[PDB]
Amino acid sequence: LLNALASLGHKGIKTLRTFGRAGLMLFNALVGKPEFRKHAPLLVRQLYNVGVLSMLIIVVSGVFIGMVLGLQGYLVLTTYSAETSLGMLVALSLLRELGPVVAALLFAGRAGSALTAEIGLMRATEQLSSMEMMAVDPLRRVISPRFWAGVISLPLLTVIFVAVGIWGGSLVGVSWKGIDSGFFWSAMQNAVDWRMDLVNCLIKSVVFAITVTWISLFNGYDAIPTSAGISRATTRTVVHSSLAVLGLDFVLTALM
Amino acid sequence: MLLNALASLGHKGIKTLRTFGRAGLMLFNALVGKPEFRKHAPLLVRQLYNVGVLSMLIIVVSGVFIGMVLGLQGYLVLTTYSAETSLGMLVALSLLRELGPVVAALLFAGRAGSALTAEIGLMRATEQLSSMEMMAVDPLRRVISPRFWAGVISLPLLTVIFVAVGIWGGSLVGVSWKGIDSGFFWSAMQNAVDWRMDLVNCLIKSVVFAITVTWISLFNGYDAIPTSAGISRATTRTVVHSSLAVLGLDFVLTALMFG
Amino acid sequence: QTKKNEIWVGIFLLAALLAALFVCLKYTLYATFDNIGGLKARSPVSIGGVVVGRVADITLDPKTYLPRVTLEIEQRYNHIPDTSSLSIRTSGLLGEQYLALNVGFILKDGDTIQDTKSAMVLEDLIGQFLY
Amino acid sequence: TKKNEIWVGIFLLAALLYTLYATFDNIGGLKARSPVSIGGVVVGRVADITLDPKTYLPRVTLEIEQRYNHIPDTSSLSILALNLKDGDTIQDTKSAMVLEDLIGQFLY
Amino acid sequence: QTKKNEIWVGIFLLAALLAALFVCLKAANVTPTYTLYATFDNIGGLKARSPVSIGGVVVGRVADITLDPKTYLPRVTLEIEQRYNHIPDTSSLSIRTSGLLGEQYLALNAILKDGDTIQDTKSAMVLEDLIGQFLY
Amino acid sequence: TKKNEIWVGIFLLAALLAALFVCLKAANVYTLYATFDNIGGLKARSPVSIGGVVVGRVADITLDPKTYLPRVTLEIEQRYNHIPDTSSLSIRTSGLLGEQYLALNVILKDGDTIQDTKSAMVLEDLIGQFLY
Amino acid sequence: KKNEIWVGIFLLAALLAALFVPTYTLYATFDNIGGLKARSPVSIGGVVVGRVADITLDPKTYLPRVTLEIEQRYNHIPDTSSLSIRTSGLLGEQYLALNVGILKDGDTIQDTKSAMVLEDLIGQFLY
Amino acid sequence: QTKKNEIWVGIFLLAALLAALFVCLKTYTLYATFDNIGGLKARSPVSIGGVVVGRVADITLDPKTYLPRVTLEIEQRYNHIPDTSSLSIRTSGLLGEQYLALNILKDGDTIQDTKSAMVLEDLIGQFLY
Amino acid sequence: NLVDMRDVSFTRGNRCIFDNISLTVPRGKITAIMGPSGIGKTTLLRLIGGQIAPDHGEILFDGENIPAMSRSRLYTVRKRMSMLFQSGALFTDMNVFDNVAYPLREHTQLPAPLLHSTVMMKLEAVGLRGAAKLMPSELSGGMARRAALARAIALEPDLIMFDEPFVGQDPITMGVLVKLISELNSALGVTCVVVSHDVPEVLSIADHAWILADKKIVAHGSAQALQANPDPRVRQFLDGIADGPVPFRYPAGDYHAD
Amino acid sequence: ANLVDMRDVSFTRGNRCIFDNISLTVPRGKITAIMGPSGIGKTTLLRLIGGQIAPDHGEILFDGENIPAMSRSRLYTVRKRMSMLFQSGALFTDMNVFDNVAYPLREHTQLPAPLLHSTVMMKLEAVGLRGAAKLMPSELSGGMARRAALARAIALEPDLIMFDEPFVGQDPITMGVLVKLISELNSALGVTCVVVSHDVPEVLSIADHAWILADKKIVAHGSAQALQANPDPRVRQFLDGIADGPVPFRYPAGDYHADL
Amino acid sequence: LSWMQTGDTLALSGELDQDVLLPLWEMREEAVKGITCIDLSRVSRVDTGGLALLLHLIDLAKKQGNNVTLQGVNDKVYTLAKLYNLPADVLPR
Amino acid sequence: ESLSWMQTGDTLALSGELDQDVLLPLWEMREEAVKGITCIDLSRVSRVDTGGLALLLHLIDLAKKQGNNVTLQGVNDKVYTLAKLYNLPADVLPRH
Ligand SMILES: Nc1ncnc2c1ncn2[C@@H]1O[C@H](COP(=O)(O)OP(=O)(O)NP(=O)(O)O)[C@@H](O)[C@H]1O
Ligand SMILES: Nc1ncnc2c1ncn2[C@@H]1O[C@H](COP(=O)(O)OP(=O)(O)NP(=O)(O)O)[C@@H](O)[C@H]1O
Ligand SMILES: [Mg+2]
Repeated sequence: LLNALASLGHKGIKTLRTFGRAGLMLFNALVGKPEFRKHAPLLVRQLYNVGVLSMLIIVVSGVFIGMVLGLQGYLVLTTYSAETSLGMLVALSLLRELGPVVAALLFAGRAGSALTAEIGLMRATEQLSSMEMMAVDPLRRVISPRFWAGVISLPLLTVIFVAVGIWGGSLVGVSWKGIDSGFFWSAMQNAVDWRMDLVNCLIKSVVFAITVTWISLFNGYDAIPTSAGISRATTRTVVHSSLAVLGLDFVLTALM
Repeated sequence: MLLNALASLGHKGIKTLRTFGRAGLMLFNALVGKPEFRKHAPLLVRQLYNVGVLSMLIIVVSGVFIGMVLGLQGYLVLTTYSAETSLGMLVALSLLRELGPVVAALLFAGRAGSALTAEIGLMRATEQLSSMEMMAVDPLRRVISPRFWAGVISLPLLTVIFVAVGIWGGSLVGVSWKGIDSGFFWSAMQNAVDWRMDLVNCLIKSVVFAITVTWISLFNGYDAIPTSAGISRATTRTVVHSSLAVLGLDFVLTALMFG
Repeated sequence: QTKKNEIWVGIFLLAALLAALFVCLKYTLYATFDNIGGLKARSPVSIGGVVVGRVADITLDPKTYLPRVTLEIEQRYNHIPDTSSLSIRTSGLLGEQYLALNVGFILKDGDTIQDTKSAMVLEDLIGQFLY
Repeated sequence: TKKNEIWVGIFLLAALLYTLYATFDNIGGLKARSPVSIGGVVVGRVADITLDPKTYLPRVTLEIEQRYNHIPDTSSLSILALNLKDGDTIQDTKSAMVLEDLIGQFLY
Repeated sequence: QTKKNEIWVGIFLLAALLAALFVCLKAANVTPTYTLYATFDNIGGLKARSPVSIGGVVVGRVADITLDPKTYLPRVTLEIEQRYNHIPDTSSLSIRTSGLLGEQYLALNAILKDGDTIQDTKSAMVLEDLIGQFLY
Repeated sequence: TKKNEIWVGIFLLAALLAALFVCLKAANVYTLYATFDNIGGLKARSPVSIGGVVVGRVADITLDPKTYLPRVTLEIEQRYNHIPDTSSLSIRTSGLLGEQYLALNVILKDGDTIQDTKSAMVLEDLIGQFLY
Repeated sequence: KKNEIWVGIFLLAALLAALFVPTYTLYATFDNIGGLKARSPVSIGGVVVGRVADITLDPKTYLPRVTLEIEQRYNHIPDTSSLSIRTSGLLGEQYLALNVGILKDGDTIQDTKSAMVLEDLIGQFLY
Repeated sequence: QTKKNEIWVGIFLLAALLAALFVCLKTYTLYATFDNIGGLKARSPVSIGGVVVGRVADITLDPKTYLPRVTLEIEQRYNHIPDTSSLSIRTSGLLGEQYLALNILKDGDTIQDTKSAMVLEDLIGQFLY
Repeated sequence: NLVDMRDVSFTRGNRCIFDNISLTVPRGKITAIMGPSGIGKTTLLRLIGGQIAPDHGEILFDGENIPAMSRSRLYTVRKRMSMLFQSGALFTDMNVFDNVAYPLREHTQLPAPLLHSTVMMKLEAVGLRGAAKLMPSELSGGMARRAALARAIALEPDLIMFDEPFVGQDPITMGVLVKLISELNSALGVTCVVVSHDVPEVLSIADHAWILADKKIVAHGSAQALQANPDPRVRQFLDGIADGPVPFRYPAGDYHAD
Repeated sequence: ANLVDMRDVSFTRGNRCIFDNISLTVPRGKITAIMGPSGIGKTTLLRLIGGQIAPDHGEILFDGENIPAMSRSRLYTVRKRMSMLFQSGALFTDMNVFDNVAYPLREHTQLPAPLLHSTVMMKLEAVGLRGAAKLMPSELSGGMARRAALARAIALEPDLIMFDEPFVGQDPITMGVLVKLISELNSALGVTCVVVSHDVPEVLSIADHAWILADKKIVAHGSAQALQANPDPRVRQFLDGIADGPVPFRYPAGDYHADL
Repeated sequence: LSWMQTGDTLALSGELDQDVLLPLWEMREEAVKGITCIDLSRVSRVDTGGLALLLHLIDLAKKQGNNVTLQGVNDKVYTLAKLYNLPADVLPR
Repeated sequence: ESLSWMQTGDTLALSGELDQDVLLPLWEMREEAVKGITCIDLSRVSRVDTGGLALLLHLIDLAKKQGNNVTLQGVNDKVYTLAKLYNLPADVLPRH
């Protein structure tokens, strides 16, 4: 009873110390701001490798996802009589079911698992402790511009993932199956999408962008400075982000 | 402009042709020769503990979160049609047509696919692949060949639990959260297609998904840079190339046998 | 101190997140009928078209074999006379059925209905019109 | 640190701790598990549907829950809606009217 | 590089608004209203945001149905556009439906200002009185 | 390496028990001849019936090459054998918008043709007799 | 070196081969339009010939007007065509079905049959 | 080899996967005139007795008297058709797919006997008035 | 007088790292700190800088106290240390010119014509005046230390500390960093310490040597008095002696075959 | 003698070249040292002897037979008599350290299990790591990882041991152990050791024929003592370890003005 | 800090490390045009950042047609010019 | 690689060159020359490794297990050359 329970508490304290260090490091980077003209060349540098470098994975997979949902949606509407209504299941599925859920998993591969690499490699070659030593805080130079590079670029990349896969019905329905463009676009006009499907999708993509950035900027900072520890933290960044996007999806869909 | 921009664009075409031909020669020499099952059969259990059963945390923690969200969003779509008894037709079909083995290959490439690149490439940085190359059989048949067949018999064997938990996750949101009867919710799945269209076609979809994922994982770890800056660069390169090899393959595979 | 400082900040961040999780998951009567039709649990009861509450359960009398249902009415409208009537009407033309309280010209907690009308039956609508 | 390792162990455990018989004329589109209602509220279903080899009439074997055992002889079945112990029969039955011949008495 | 990432992030910033005009101008209707009261006895399917109609065109919505606490009659608050201020007392109100199972809308066949009341209205139709009057 | 074969055998057992959840819980648990005039919406592999019970399926739907009348074939299992010759075949649907099925009502063995027929009715020509 | 230049124009040629593969306004006058909105299919015999721009309204008489469009190829239509608003089944698609029994830019058609609603027809057949 | 051998494998592997991206690609003409069409479109099913015999290539309008005309597509298995056979526009069910009912002519022929469709809004005007 | 530390006993977990050590350097002299590989040597410089916090003792620096100061008054005194690392401590996003000019671009008191002059002639001391437009990834292992050496003298500090210099280089590169260190103390007058364990190269320009054994201090002689010193422990570390206090064999059982 | 003879090897990878015309002999029973500066090819030089790479026009032999003329089976059965180690550690990490030394004698199934256990306990006793045969290689030291590969180096009785830069950044406590085992190796068994370390006072005390490699040419053919009296400037730059000399020592820079 | 002028020469007083060069930089083009000698007698210490401004006074002085001499210079400039190898911008001894 | 073992009494007549792979007829059959043997002769040899010495160390121990005594005569010099390399203790190779 007691010999197997004493080792259970050893992993229960280290979980609270790991999750407690992610809140203490973030609270030190969310303090009273300096002059914003200094971080203006530092913001466009950290927005290039996160926003622009994760643009090809969003757009190319956007036309591939939207054509599958248009093709598979035509199978379940053949048994029904709503074959002309391809405005649903190509747009409404990419707004609440897919969209911010599936593209956040693809954001954790190109810009999520590479964000913990460029901050984890600096812990091994002692670039963080050398930059700290001279005159500057390390938590406000390599983490704070990288925190705003994920909470802003991912809601701006989610609408690109929506607006690319939403004209797959112009390819699958129109000029392939023969669905009328007036019977496809106007079926999407009459659907009530202003509050439940437009701004509720935008709130869901904002809080998803904070959870991916908080884990990606912590696994590279809290790591053993060696080649095996960076690659171990790079693997655990995708697992902790996939269980946080899908984990906070059942809770967030109850407030529809 | 007309010649200087062409001299570097075509040079990348030769480099991406030499890179694409190296992955074919790595998998061909790892599967032919002498297929004995005396030295590689204890190695098959060793390479399945860190790939197959180690990937169970993304099956129990997940699955119940993708199964309930397909029943919660499915119940809101099935409103004002009086088709709430047909919720099992929405759950048991979507896990075998669009979801299921497609999203499980993305989870396998980020958990077992990312760890496979960080295993061979970590060994070649400390010169472990070149050590066994001059004292025993070359490591293409020793440490690559059991790792290839481990991921092949894993992803079809892991997607059958993903489609069983998500159906069980859809049964939890159906009869215990919305209050529909269990007599007609399961009988709607008894009239759904589960032969020649849904159960066979999802198995062959996951077999071809279990080849293109592990091919990039065994190539970026074998063909990499021995410095530490190229190990993490090739680790994040595996997830991006496997996501285009699964979602890009799903468009040309759903055109066949689905209409 | 650092070892004893990262524990209290970890149990306070999880307590604030679980408190944010609990906020993220957010008088009865009786009526004895002859036929209920297609009413189910949590079915709306209305008067004049506007809803005032819902029903709780739909049970059966073990002796007289008549369907007796229980409803609920909020405290905003209390002055209802005891000569009211209950009519079985459906929403629209073929939608889900509701209960229309046809009030007449004191109802406490635990009273029964008086003028209960039977539900619509399609088998007599083609029988009385023919025969 | 030993006393605070054995009490947080159980604190993590506390963080998780009878059949009737009837026959009809034309049953129509009747299928399996069709509910029978005592005036609307569900009480049971059907289990077996066969036809007679002599007169070829579709008989219906239905089941009622054992809480209701006060069923008179004047009980009639109408397609299932009900207007007798285990192993008894039901004689006065009205069957489902198909929509192909009721219009024939309306046209002519 | 400085002059290399600054060019590519400008295409990233215009794609944010290019994805914005492909949603608001395409999939939605985003691009000084007085209040009138009306009393019925059977509003039918009169829910919130019901389109007010005179001649088929939409001239406004409604806010919320409210029950009278004294005579137990339903009341609906009407909000019509400021462009139409020439409606007399003679104009009646008939609750109609746009089809068989269409949406129950309000059809409209001195001049009223803010605070005015109307007298002669017509409620919706119930299925029980229509088949009862046809047979009897 | 003793714990490796135990966890692999758990993974092999979890892959077999989960296959029973998509098989046992899911849907993986003589030929006659006739002809009609109007079919409606039938196709191949249709659940033919003698009033609500299923007995077989439809192989194909063909047409005559001389009069251009459609011929319908169906298979009936050997458990139900004695059927009279004046058993008319009528075309009905499962409710309102369900799949249509041949609802026959009561010895025609293999190779025999059912003579009496009753074709389906479209909604365009019944209103010509209903109103006029 | 020259073989690398030959495939450099071949990667460009393989890319380019994959990349290779008059209305005039009318006016109408109705009493009730029913479920009529923009982009409604106008027709003479079922085959669509145009659509509508918007539905306007005068603030004094309260008479809704339809701004429908006709292509230039259809030019033999007179002003005596009966614009009967027929509905397309039960979906409420009140399409403009004009029936000829010369309409150019800026003409009001006299023969205009309004869409009769179903709430007074039950008050007419029964009463 | 390092440079020579790794080129021929790359073009051979690209000639097998890109060739699989091209293998995913899943009559005599009659003529008739009309008055009302309804809800017909391209690839509309033409049928005898209820069973489909072909499709519809295109549908246009004759710009002289403004009468619609459609193009037919019948297979060569059925040829013995008379001029008595009419053509009515019906639907498959309540509001299903609009089809063409066909209750010896060759390619490049016409049918004079046809029956137009009826809109239920015009039926509501005749049943009331 | 003393400037580094009096008595530090830093333990990390259950394994002890330092057990009552005492270091004393002069002002403007080369101090040799020899130690075996595996003992705390990188974490010894972290206690003087302020990255980690010690448990017991005091760390004093010019009439002050290092573990008693806050975040303020520590950031301002830390500009006089300018430590150098074994690996590449310079960044990879910027070039070599922006790497040396980075610690002098936090104040920016010198304008843009004055900015290009003070960094270009500073690279002429280490010899990297011509390598001012290259990439740090293209540099070698010895040129990365000379790029951080010119970066360490950008603010003119008073106590430079190195982290095992020329530990794995050729003797051509090993002769560069020895002459560059000794010319910075003979002309500028800045104290710099060497913690490397290269006995025939650290004990060439040193003035005070410290031998590290059993996480304590066993010898504190100069560069001349430690060679002629009778001790079996400090002669084991010197001039490559295998057998001595280190038994060079793991303790085992009975050595019998079965 | 003449075990490799390395005649006319270049091994040009791309626009840069590693060697041009180096040619040195290796006698039998002696220890050959090839020293040189960092940055140039030193790890890739030992791969030419084993056969993992192929030169341009080279003449690498192994006792008469030609290594580019070898097949896949002829490249084997002579690689088993080399047993070249590495600097970063040529030992595995999935198993313990007892199975790490017994790796190249277990796939060669000719020794029974009582005789297999006695062979490893004699190999690890010669390097001083027999009492620590029950650990994982992740918690090993920097000098102890090279001693675990030295016990595996003599497991198959080789003829040419290649030391891929030993004790390059090690403690002189651990450097004295590695310099003693190699010097006592040729005094009892007679195996040629090829050391490519650049640490001058340790590589010259145990060698008999040193070969200084400077500017991809063998600029020294003398013994371990004859190179100290060589008046060549390229030779008297690496052995003594001076700052200035034939190298420009700062950079090949340009103009001193226009930057201030 | 003072930069007074006799009429042909100027005198430099105080320190010059990195931050007291700001008032001298804005008027560094008017205090060289009539200068034949530079004095640094009343100074304490000079570093690398202060020596950069001393190099930025000879580069615009020799282009007019007159050169400049140095008198009363401590050894701190002389032991620092050999570290950065300044051949002719700073006059030795 | 002749590997001839002949029982001429208590001399064992050990001849032949064994390194790693020809120890199988000698290890599987070793219960015939341990019971009455005192002297072991190693004169007609050329070279011996630690693989052949591993079988030799398990045979001096086996003849000392019944335990008359084991003495060695006519032994080559290569056996004691590597004995100081492997750090061999006493009472396992009697040379005097
Ligand atoms: N954050 C840490 N967590 C655990 N162990 C640590 C940590 N920091 C240092 N150590 C250990 O503390 C000991 C002191 O090593 P260190 O101060 O780095 O000197 P060093 O060994 O000469 N440099 P190095 O050999 O590169 O580690 C080593 O055993 C480290 O592994
Ligand atoms: N596969 C390769 N691709 C490109 N360059 C390579 C490759 N392998 C080796 N090199 C280069 O070839 C040169 C020879 O270096 P190497 O043989 O590793 O000896 P070394 O420099 O002493 N060891 P190290 O300093 O760790 O690289 C180096 O400049 C390497 O970067
Ligand atoms: Mg190397």
